[PDB]
Amino acid sequence: ATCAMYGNCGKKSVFGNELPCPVPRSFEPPVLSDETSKLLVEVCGEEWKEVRYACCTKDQVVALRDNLQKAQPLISSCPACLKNFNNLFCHFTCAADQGRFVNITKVEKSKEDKDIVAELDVFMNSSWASEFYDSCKNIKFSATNGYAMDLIGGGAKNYSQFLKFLGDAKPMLGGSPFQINYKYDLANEEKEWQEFNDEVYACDDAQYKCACSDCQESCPHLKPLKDGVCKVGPLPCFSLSVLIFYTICALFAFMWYYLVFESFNNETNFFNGKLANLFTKVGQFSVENPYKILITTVFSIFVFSFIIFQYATLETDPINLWVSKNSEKFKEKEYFDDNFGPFYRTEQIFVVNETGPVLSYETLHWWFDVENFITEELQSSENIGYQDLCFRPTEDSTCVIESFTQYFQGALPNKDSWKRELQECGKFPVNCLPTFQQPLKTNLLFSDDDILNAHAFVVTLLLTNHTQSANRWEERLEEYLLDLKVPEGLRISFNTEISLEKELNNNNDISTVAISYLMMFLYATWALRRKDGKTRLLLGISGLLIVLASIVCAAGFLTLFGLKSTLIIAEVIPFLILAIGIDNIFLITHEYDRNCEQKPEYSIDQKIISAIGRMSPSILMSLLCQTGCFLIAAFVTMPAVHNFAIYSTVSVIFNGVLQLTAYVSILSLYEKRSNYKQITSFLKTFYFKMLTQKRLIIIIFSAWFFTSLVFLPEIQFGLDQTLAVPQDSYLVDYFKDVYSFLNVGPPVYMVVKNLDLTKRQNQQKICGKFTTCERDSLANVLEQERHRSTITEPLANWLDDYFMFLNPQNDQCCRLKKGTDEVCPPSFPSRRCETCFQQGSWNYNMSGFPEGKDFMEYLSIWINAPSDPCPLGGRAPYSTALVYNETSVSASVFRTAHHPLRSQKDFIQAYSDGVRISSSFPELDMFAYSPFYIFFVQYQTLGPLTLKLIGSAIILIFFISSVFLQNIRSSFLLALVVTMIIVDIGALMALLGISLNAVSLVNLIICVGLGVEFCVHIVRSFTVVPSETKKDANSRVLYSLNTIGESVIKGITLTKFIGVCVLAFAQSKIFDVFYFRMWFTLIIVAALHALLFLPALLSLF
Ligand SMILES: C[C@@H]1CC[C@@]2(OC1)O[C@H]1C[C@H]3[C@@H]4CC=C5C[C@@H](OCCC(CO[C@H]6O[C@H](CO)[C@@H](O[C@H]7O[C@H](CO)[C@@H](O)[C@H](O)[C@H]7O)[C@H](O)[C@H]6O)CO[C@H]6O[C@H](CO)[C@@H](O[C@H]7O[C@H](CO)[C@@H](O)[C@H](O)[C@H]7O)[C@H](O)[C@H]6O)CC[C@]5(C)[C@H]4CC[C@]3(C)[C@H]1[C@@H]2C
Ligand SMILES: CC(C)CCC[C@@H](C)[C@H]1CC[C@H]2[C@@H]3CC=C4C[C@@H](OC(=O)CCC(=O)O)CC[C@]4(C)[C@H]3CC[C@]12C
Ligand SMILES: CC(C)CCC[C@@H](C)[C@H]1CC[C@H]2[C@@H]3CC=C4C[C@@H](OC(=O)CCC(=O)O)CC[C@]4(C)[C@H]3CC[C@]12C
Ligand SMILES: CC(C)[C@@H](C)/C=C/[C@@H](C)[C@H]1CC[C@H]2C3=CC=C4C[C@@H](O)CC[C@]4(C)[C@H]3CC[C@]12C
Ligand SMILES: *[C@@H]1O[C@H](CO)[C@@H](O[C@@H]2O[C@H](CO)[C@@H](O)[C@H](O)[C@H]2NC(C)=O)[C@H](O)[C@H]1NC(C)=O
Ligand SMILES: *[C@@H]1O[C@H](CO)[C@@H](O[C@@H]2O[C@H](CO)[C@@H](O)[C@H](O)[C@H]2NC(C)=O)[C@H](O)[C@H]1NC(C)=O
Ligand SMILES: *[C@@H]1O[C@H](CO)[C@@H](O[C@@H]2O[C@H](CO)[C@@H](O)[C@H](O)[C@H]2NC(C)=O)[C@H](O)[C@H]1NC(C)=O
Ligand SMILES: *[C@@H]1O[C@H](CO)[C@@H](O[C@@H]2O[C@H](CO)[C@@H](O)[C@H](O)[C@H]2NC(C)=O)[C@H](O)[C@H]1NC(C)=O
Repeated sequence: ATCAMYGNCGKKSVFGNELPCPVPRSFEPPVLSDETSKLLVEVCGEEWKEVRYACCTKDQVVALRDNLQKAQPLISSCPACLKNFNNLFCHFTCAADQGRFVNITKVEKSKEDKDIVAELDVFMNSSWASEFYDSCKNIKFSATNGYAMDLIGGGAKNYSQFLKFLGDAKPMLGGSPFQINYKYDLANEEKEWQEFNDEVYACDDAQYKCACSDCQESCPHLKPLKDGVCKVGPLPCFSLSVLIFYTICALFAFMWYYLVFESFNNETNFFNGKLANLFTKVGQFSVENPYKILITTVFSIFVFSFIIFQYATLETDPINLWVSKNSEKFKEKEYFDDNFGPFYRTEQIFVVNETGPVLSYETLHWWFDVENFITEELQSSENIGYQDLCFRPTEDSTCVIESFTQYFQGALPNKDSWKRELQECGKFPVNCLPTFQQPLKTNLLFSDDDILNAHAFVVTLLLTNHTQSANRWEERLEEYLLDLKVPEGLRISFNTEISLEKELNNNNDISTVAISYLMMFLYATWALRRKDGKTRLLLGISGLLIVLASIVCAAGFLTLFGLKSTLIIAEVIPFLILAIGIDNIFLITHEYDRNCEQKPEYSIDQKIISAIGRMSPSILMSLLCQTGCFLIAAFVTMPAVHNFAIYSTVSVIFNGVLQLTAYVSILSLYEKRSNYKQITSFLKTFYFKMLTQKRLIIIIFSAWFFTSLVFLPEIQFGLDQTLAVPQDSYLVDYFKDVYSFLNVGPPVYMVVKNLDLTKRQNQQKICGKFTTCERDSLANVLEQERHRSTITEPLANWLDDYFMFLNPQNDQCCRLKKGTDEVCPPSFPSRRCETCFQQGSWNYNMSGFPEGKDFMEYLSIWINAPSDPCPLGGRAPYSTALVYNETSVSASVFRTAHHPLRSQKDFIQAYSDGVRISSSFPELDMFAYSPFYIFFVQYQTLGPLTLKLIGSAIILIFFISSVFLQNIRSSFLLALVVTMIIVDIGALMALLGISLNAVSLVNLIICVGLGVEFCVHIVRSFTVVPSETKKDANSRVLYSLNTIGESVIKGITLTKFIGVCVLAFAQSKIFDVFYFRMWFTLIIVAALHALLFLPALLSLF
């Protein structure tokens, strides 16, 4: 047909490539020969089997075939790109209608005085070019670690300039000998020349499908964007729901403006009475035999104090007092540890220049002399150094130090060229290798990639020895770094593996405990004095000693079963039990004084027993409400706070028994012997007058509750690490640095279990680099979940490395002695061994990959490869990432990483991604594991949990109140007040900055217990009244306050005030933030509700 090009007339210059001979557009080439037809179908494709009058000869096709092989390896990953590439250069040289879309701009003379072409012009549809560029745009070269466009396209980012590179005349560098120009626009009104248009194949094509790694389109777009996790609008979703609820509530109010029990009572009444007879009998038994029960108490406490002193007194460590040993994250940790070995122990050192850069010859010279000392000649007491515990990648390899010193291999560089050398090594780590032969990322070494302007560099040391010997060395390193004399301006902050455990069990706040104890003995004596001003010091002493006998009994009774209490939480029980324990002393003693005031016919023995039998249900309900609240708080699974609820539950029970039995006897003896002679309101009228405004108080307090129900969703989550460690420690500085100067994240592992990996079906579920495999494979999904999730850094797939290792192109990798299956020795650099797979036995669509028994035959030589000849050896990188027994690969690990994680909110968000992603593969047994996951397993279900525990506690309070008060209406009011205190404190939790942990969730569950003590006494007096008193509501409530109101203010109210105040001053901030602000806000909030609100509500019950 019409050909503008045909045949070769000779080379343009000596040794130059032969150039084709130009021909007129009317030239008609003869019919093709038999050999040409065979070549065209093979070299180009079967689609050319029909062409008769081609425009190319035998020399042209063989030359074309030779040239095409040049670029075949680069673009062989994606068959679509390869198919398109061949088509463009096949039609351009052999298409019958070559002249239709080809024009000769310039023709030059050859050596043989025969004209040859020097420049050419072609025209094609822009759609064709756009598709062609798209197919080969995202091809990735295995060895270059970058897009293949750099090698073939020269980094071209536009389709227009991509063809330009191909058309560039660069014969010296192997380019096209003659310039080629491509036109993307042609208004061919004349239509003399026809534009070049032909079929275009994209990676999505079924026939020419390409892997996800090759092109974006083939990757899984099945990424349903999870929604609803965050808030909606400018306010939280729940708050908007509440706000509309108030609006509709107001509209209803606007419309308002315009406009058998007897059987239960009898049974309960008999039950209530039976308790009174039971309790008075106990008092008679105790009072009638004072010495008998006093000797037993003294003897018993000595028996129990013996157990705690020697038999059992233990503490714990971070992984035993903050993680439940039954959770799923701890069953996974044990499995990973058993097979793939425990994670490395990590020591980190930060060298920080607060202002300005760090790297200077003075600082660099100084550090080189203190990093060659830690890692070479520290020699802990047992003469074990870092060289006996450090992590060695192989059997014989210098162990890993992740420091910038490794760029120079521990050789102090010269004073002149150190700046340029460091920049070059950082910019291109491949050109600056450490002694253990692996590139060091600049993010793991410096705060920022600028290097020279970095504010701090990080030194990491890895210990693969977990015996107690490694602990001994870390003691020496901790001591060495503390006393190190850094230059002026610089700073150091480090965290050895054992630093956390040492500092947690270091705070000793027992001094302040003895001060709170001293204050309450002072106050108790003052508040227990007689109406005449006389003081009874002995009674006050018994109050303090009686509570101690409860704590010691609990710590001795409970330690028998094997419970261990933490040092941190063993300093909090004394305040809690004493605040609750001493409450019943004043009520019994004070009420006893009243009985002496009137009706003195009874004697001391008869008066006290009457005092005990009268408020016994009031005391009994306090004990039963201080064990349900604590027992419900024992459902928290953190061992540190689960043992705190069990320890307090037993202490409260023992304190009650040792008060209605042992203190009653003591009181009788003290009063009988003393034989006191029979005894012969500012700020109240003002307060009493205030209660006259029933509606003003209710409206104000009601508004406070409702405005505090739209701030609950503003409460944060998580416990800050800096709080736990005591102040002035070296870990407060460290945790501050990790949040600002570290640019790497924990290395999440993706363990896969019970997978065959020997049948081709299973391998396709982890493929990430081949075409015929599944699209939802593990490698493809994890590749896509890198722009939206927290797991960003690339995945280390050992299965794709294994198959690449068998590639015949990498001949050196899989050398096998010819004629045998034995491995070619490394000392055999001769033609005595060949590749495992021949040229035609390996294809990118898994046509000849190992299967069945053959899979484990070659896996035993890849995982033992030296890795020196070619980088695809597997002995060094993936030695410990497999658990195989020459018949299966039962387990395996794929390593990834998170991003910096610079906050407590990112730690919780990251943990969610690990759980979310591990549940995206229903066909696998995958589970992700990172070192920090076990410590954040509580916040996943802390939302529903806190509602259930608090909701359960309020329900329990209502149930017991109805049984004792014998009045449903009164009980409901008490439950309504208690739930009003909890909500109010919850909103104040957001403002004060307290978060929601398992430590501040138990504190909020025992607030209902403490919040019922204030109100239970007021409510009961309202229900039960003397006959002489009027039955009108105002009279009864006024009667109640005048009777038991004083004891609440001088007792339950003020006593807790003294205890909490002392707890504010402490070294650890965990006591100041959680156990003080929570228990100090409760008293103020509960005091207002109990005194100002509750009587107003009762009067209008
Ligand atoms: C909080 C902390 C922080 C995080 C942390 O813990 C927690 O995380 C933890 C995780 C840890 C690492 C994990 C596991 C290893 C493997 C081991 O590794 C064997 C060493 C070999 C590694 O081989 C290959 O390593 C990579 C694959 O593994 C390959 O890269 C890619 O692999 C995939 C691509 O396919 C994709 O994944 C990516 O594209 C890319 O990743 C890489 O290219 C290739 O080198 C070294 O091989 C050499 O072999 C010959 C020498 O022997 C050399 O030959 C020569 O001989 C003379 C030399 O004498 C010369 O001068 C001649 O000129 C020359 O001819 C030859 O050139 C050279 O290759 C070395 C230790 C290390 C790094 C650990 C260190 C410590 C951590 C970073 C911890 C760390 C502390
Ligand atoms: C009741 C009182 C005494 C508090 C008890 C719990 C604390 C000791 C917890 C609360 C949050 C924990 C921290 C949460 C996050 C991390 C990151 C994580 O760091 C790792 O690299 C993992 C180390 C490992 O796997 O052991 C574990 C340590 C640390 C600081 C934890 C140490 C122990 C902390 C401070
Ligand atoms: C009768 C009781 C239940 C009322 C008083 C409950 C309070 C203890 C408040 C104070 C702050 C509230 C929390 C503030 C924020 C949220 C939003 C949301 O938190 C989540 O993390 C949702 C997702 C998840 O559960 O992981 C679910 C409710 C929760 C935990 C709230 C539950 C109820 C809390 C604990
Ligand atoms: C591997 C890198 C260096 C990249 C840039 C090189 C690719 C080579 C192998 C490719 C790119 C474009 C190809 C190319 C361009 C155009 C022509 C004109 C033609 O009618 C015969 C084939 C010929 C001569 C081929 C030869 C092989 C070339 C030059
Ligand atoms: C830490 O950074 C500060 C700020 O750059 C350094 O202080 C400067 O040091 C240079 C010489 O290195 C002096 O010329 C400047 O006068 C210093 N002050 C300022 C404000 O720039 C300090 O040297 C750095 N630390 C160390 C150990 O050198
Ligand atoms: C951790 O290091 C210690 C000390 O090097 C190892 O224990 C030593 O083992 C050698 C070899 O059996 C003995 O000769 C030494 O006497 C041991 N020293 C001590 C102090 O016990 C220990 O084996 C290492 N742990 C691991 C898991 O490799
Ligand atoms: C893709 O996989 C096939 C599977 O065998 C490879 O081999 C081809 O198999 C088909 C089976 O119908 C034959 O028709 C082809 O002739 C085979 N290809 C040959 C002999 O080259 C194939 O090589 C793989 N690669 C592709 C399709 O590009
Ligand atoms: C080699 O390991 C494989 C693990 O895949 C063993 O085969 C499995 O063993 C477990 C435990 O007994 C069984 O529950 C599985 O049914 C076995 N078959 C599988 C997982 O396909 C195999 O027995 C081991 N070989 C030897 C000699 O111990």
